Amino acid sequence: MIQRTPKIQVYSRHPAENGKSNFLNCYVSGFHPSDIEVDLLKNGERIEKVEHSDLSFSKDWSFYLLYYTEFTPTEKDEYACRVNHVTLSQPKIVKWDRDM
Amino acid sequence: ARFNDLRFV
Amino acid sequence: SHSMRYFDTAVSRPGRGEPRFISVGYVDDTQFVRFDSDAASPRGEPRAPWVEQEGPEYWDRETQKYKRQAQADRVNLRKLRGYYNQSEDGSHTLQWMYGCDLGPDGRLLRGYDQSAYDGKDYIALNEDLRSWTAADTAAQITQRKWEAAREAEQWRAYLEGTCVEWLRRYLENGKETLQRAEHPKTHVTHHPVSDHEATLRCWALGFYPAEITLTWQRDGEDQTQDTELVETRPAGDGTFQKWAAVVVPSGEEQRYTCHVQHEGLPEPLTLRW
Repeated sequence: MIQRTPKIQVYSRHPAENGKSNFLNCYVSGFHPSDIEVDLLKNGERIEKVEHSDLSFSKDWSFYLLYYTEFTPTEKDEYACRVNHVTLSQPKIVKWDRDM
Repeated sequence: ARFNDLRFV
Repeated sequence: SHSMRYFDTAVSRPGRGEPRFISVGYVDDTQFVRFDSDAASPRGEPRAPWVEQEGPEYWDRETQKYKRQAQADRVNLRKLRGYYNQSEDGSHTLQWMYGCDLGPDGRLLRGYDQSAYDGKDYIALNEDLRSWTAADTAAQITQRKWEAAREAEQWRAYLEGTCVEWLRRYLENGKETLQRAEHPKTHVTHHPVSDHEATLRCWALGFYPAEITLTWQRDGEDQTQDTELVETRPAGDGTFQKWAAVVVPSGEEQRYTCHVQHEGLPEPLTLRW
């Protein structure tokens, strides 16, 4: 009964340009068990129309999912990804940084 | 295409 | 080496209904099929263009293989609980991973038939495709069953024959996508950290397949201990992304070189800020 912590990455499909439509991604990987709670946030508020990949896993059996939404980044707007899993002490929030 | 039979443990 | 893999996941949800069975199929880093037991009308659905031209017969046949294995894995999760002497109360995971790697000769290179219960190796088919590796006391029970039923026969036949022929077919149907590598689009960004240091980030974008090597060197000396190297991540469009960052003293940027290695690149790249 192994338990593995999710690795989180919040980034865009294409390099960010203000006022240009792009995709916001939250890639959660290396976790076990498969139950995970992933939300994409815009100014602390949950983004409604978020789609996700089909549950798959790596050679080591750990799961991975990609949560994504169409978005238009601006200077004012603050994007983030909030993740919770049984291995995490508390929900982890990873801010979106266009340089990462 | 998938394995044609079922696996039982 | 081209490969075909199937990834099955069966999860029990005590008090929240039947265990969920989810399955995905890949040719290299390209998913071509899904199946989710929680879907409205659960069926095998194409996820790549090179399998959506296979007939309704093909898809009805895959759908049936999934529907039956989803019921079987439900039995397997009860069996496994029994083996490990676990309560009705807890959620458990059963995972299957099988497929074939294609060799230069057009024949099988390596066959796979592995399982994990609660994220730990349960029972696997050996490289010889004639025997099993049972990871514990419970898996030894399955192996007794499989040795009597002579299960490896079926598998050896699938992995050597059937698996290889489908991969060869799928590789032909999607040769323009699956057999063409896409080189990474690379650039360097600079982000000051203080008045005396700066982060140099080397980017590799829109590459396929996922396998890549991004390294930073300072005066030709590998900066492996000082490089932040993110995991290769999906862009969401079938291509991948990766970056390697190093914190450099300001004014010393030209002493640093980023090195990219990818199947799609004719020669390895060397980038400087």
